Amino acid sequence: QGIEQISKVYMHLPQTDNKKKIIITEDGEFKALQEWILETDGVSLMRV
Amino acid sequence: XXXXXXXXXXXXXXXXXXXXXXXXXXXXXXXXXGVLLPSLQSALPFLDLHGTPRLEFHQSVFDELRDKLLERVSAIASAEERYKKLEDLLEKSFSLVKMPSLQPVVMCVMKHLPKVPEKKLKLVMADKELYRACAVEVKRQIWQDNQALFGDEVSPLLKQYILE
Amino acid sequence: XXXXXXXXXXXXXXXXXXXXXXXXAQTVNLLAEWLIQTGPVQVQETVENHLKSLLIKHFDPRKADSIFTEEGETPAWLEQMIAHTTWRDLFYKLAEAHPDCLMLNFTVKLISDAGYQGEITSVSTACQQLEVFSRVLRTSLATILDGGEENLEKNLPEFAKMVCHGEHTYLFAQAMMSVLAQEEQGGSAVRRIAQEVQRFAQEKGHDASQITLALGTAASYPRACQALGAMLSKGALNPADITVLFKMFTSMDPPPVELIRVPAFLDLFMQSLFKPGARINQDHKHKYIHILAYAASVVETWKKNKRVSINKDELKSTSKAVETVHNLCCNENSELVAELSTLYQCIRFPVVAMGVLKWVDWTVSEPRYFQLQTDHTPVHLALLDEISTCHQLLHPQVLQLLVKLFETEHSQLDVMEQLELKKTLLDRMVHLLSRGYVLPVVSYIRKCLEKLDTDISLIRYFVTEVLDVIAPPYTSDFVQLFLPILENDSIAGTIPVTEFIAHCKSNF
Amino acid sequence: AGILFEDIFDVKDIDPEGKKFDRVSRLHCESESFKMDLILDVNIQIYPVDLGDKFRLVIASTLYEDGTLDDGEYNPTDDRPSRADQFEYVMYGKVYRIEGDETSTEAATRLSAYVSYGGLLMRLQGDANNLHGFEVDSRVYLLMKKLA
Amino acid sequence: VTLGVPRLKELINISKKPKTPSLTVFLLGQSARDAERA
Amino acid sequence: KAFEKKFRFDYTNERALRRTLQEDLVKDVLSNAHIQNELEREFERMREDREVLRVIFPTGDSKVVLPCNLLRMIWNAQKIFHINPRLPSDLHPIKVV
Amino acid sequence: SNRPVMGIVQDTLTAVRKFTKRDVFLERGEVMNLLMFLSTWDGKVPQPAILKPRPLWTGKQIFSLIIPGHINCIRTHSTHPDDEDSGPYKHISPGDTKVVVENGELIMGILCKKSLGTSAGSLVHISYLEMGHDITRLFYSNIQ
Amino acid sequence: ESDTGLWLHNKLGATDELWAPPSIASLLTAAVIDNIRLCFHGLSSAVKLKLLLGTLHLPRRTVDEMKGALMEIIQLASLDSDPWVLMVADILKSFPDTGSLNLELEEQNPNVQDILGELREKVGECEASAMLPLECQYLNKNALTTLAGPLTPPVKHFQLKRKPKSATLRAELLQKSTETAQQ
Repeated sequence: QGIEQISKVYMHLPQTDNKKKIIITEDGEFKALQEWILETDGVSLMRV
Repeated sequence: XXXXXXXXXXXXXXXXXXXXXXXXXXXXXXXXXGVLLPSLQSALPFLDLHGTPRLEFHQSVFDELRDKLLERVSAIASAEERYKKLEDLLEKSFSLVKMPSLQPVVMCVMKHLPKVPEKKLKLVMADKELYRACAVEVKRQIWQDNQALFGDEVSPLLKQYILE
Repeated sequence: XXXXXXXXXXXXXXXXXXXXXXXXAQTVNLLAEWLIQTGPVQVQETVENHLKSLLIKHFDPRKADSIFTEEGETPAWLEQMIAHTTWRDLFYKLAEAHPDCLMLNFTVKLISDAGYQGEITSVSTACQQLEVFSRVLRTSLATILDGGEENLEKNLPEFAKMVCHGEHTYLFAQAMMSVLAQEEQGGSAVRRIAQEVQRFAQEKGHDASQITLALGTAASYPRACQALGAMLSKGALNPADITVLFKMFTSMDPPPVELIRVPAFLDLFMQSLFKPGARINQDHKHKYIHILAYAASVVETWKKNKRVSINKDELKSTSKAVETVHNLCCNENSELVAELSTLYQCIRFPVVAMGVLKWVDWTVSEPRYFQLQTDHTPVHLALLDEISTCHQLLHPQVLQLLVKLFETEHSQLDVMEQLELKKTLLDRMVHLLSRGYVLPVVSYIRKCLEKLDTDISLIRYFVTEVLDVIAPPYTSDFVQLFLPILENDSIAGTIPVTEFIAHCKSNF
Repeated sequence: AGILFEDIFDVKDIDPEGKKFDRVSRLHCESESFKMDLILDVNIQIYPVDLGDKFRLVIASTLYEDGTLDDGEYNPTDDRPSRADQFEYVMYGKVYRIEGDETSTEAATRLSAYVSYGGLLMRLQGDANNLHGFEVDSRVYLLMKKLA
Repeated sequence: VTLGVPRLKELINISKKPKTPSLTVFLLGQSARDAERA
Repeated sequence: KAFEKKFRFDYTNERALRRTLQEDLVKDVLSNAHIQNELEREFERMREDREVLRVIFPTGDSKVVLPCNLLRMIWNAQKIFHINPRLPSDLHPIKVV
Repeated sequence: SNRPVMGIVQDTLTAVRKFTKRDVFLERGEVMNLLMFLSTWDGKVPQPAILKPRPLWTGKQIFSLIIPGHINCIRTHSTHPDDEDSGPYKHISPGDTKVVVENGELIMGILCKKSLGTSAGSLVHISYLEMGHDITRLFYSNIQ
Repeated sequence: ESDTGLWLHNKLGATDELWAPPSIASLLTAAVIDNIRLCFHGLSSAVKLKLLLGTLHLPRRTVDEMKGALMEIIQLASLDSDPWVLMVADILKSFPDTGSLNLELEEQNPNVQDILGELREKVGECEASAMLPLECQYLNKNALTTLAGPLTPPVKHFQLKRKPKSATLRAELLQKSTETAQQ
């Protein structure tokens, strides 16, 4: 299972709004959605 | 000067208010002229207490009932049920040719899929006589009917030749 | 009124101009019926809305007063505009825009006299006359008596804001509450709703202690009443008044227990005693504990004028329990699990259970608490579990604390640590559901599902924990509240549940 | 002449938040006759004020009784009569903020004048009728004298 | 997570083997809001 | 709604205009339809600029780095010319546009 | 980093924080001694903040004489409470922790490295952006 | 005060705020109510309500030392045309005698009488779960039964097949407490 040269993958909710999913609501307001992101050790963009 | 039922009522009111006294007759004519569910008479003295405009109210309600839901007319124009509704609206608005028919002409133009040549000949004659605003539907009817669109294209061809 | 202008002239030029203008409706009706055929109620509603905007838009400061100079009987525009459900909204909006208008107040009194209330508008229309405010207040507490606890939680904000608009409105409301509360049946409901109105006034920054000491027959003894008034007004427990009340309550003739059972005083006592950062001196500590035991222990028999029996047998046990729990609250550092069984026997008393609940709230809601907790489940959450097990009246407080902790974002913890903390709080929620407090918890999970951005894995864990402890049969309300969270397309696919959905499909 | 404000105040609180400057205390005063709240910083080291003290507060555009202009420059040798001889606490500063409860459509009923006396601030909340004499960025004089 | 002078050095020259190579994977749909799908 | 309230000129509220503008400017703003149309066009261009901004900054971070500090320059203009904020102004909004 | 590189340094910074407190009061001799070290002084002794019972200037008046031109700056002291800007007394600071400069004079506020340091938007930054480099050099020298 | 009515209009005539200010104890001295026992007629309605509600916030010794003037205030407020003033005077007329406001409102203002009757019949007839007051949460079982009656059991929504894991947690932490007690 998994992709070669992707050794360890961590999952975390971002704290700063740099990585939070920012959306514009129906009333034209910015809202920061806290969604799950994955940070890996080792890289392969094109397969991931 | 739109005739029809409204024009007939106006003529009748003019005939009734043709002298001969009858001060109550004018009041009866004014009261009979208030659309439905007579709470407009309840709203009347609220507006009468500061120099009563009735023309302002009538033009305001006409303008809103035309402009606000011409979008709804286009939405019901935008298949068989919508075409039938557009045909019924065109049949209703055909009597208001002398009446201002910007919205009444747009309602027929939006549902212009059925030609209806029996009234379409009269509509084309009225558009030729009065320079109606039906651009796309009027041009299509002129092209399909006779050589009036042929003459319009011959004039543009001469203009293009002169430009060249 | 064009006919009036015609009859009041027949210069002639302006008259003829106005006549031609009037001679210049039915086309609107033709457009309306064409739209009805192409579409009914919406057309007339939009026409009435445009009419209301035209009536509102310009002004009306004095013209209605001028037509009311002749006392304005005039049912022609009163009965036509009094019961069509939309013109009274215009009159409420006009009275809100232009207060202290005689004709607007007359129309408000007329629409109130027909029993056609239902709009709050607490600034102008609700509280201007005694009749209108009395009728809208009667409708308000009739609704709050008919609805129940759910309507209480959903309706005390706007209703208590309307009755606390003025001090006279609060005085009238508390007058009605004090009159209704002395009835033999149903007075507990009136006392309850009066207490939430009083606490809303207290948290609104207005002093309401004087009203609740005067109108609640607590002014029989002026010394104790003055001490309790200073107690409630100052917002802190002072040694002088507690010594006065303790020396009075230990006398040969005990006062009535009504003034010492005021919930504001008991809540302020909870603030004073069970706060972790509180150091009560020993010379008044036993006085505090004896006051609490007398306030929550005595059994008093009353026959319409007086009392003959007061029981102090439970007072010793209650005082011992409160003393032990206060010693635990002043202990702080482990030493809590060492004799925790005794703590659970003290939680068996309800006043001690609420004190423990407040102490758990202050201990846990303090930041950097779960960061310093090593065990999987904190001991204070187990104290909450025992509080929910022993008593059912504290269940809304337990759920309030649980949703306060569930909504709290702990940025000092790991994301998996936050997730297992939410799972622990949700396990306490599941225990609260299993102890009879079912519907508000499922309502909160419903709130968390669609209009909140909580983790879907938490909702799935809640559904898994609930469906592993519940068995058929189920009521209609529980099924109607628990089925939509199990059919949300983010829960059912991943998540036995087949037996539950089969039972719900076959039965409901 | 030159007087922009005239009232008598009673000291209600002295530093309710705390004595956070050793020589300056914030006085929270209320007028005896109008709805006129006063917040004022005074140098209590040279002018001690106790709680419950009554004083007459005068805000003047100039110290001179003939209403002539003041240059804002220190002239200790000026022999002209001044309003400062009838008062024992005189301060000089400029009003820096005027706010009120005005709306887009309505005017202001309750005004609020903010005067800085070289860093010693003063706020005068009250009805707008008494505070029309204040104009932003104008130099004023505070005149004080305790009563009995 | 390499930061400061070593990370600056690994960015200024085009390092084929950075010390801490990582991906920031963002999720779509329910999996961004569901911990189990994540 | 906040952007609409704060940035769209309201040439309909007559008493608010009289509280913010002088009498001749209020009469010109109310009477002239061309002035109202061009104010509406200014607000529409501001709305398009808002959409462009939200494309440029997907995160709502309004702190940008720009040459002329417009707020300080407006404050300097207020202090230099002794602008009284309590009084109606003599600045025509069409001159602003 | 579009900000000044030169700020007010240790002794001068520590003393100007102590100089611009609300309780700083200078007698006539001290004011006349301090005005000898203003290169940009126009020769006019300003009216004292307190005329009676003693003629007594504050440090904010003297630093207002230091502040060049008619620059306008709003800063915030380091010990400023977070709830002060939202609650009451936001425009009349009880702790004197909101720095406001209007027309080149210090209305209130205790100055620190947030207002006189190398940070962007500080008083020296506004002085450089408004008055140029020579006036700002005189500002640095006069402060020190 | 030379013009006490204008002074009360300045202090309490703000119609935007309707509660009594906290300074009403200092505002209501003996001399000022000696003056407004004469100039009560010329006062506005809002300041009348503010005065009549600020009489409640006075301390007991002040109410006892000068009760006759307060009686004159209440009986003068019982002649006004304002229904609010009339109601407040009718409820405050028993205040500086025993310390409690009036409750026997059974011979005046028939509208509130009929409203009170038609709502108290519904209160007596209809009651769901009795809406137990906030004081009853502190009370024991016996005190609750003697005060409000037997406690209504919670409504059943499902059949509990077994106790949840919280019971097992409670049992195992009592097991831990059982070992740590003899330590």
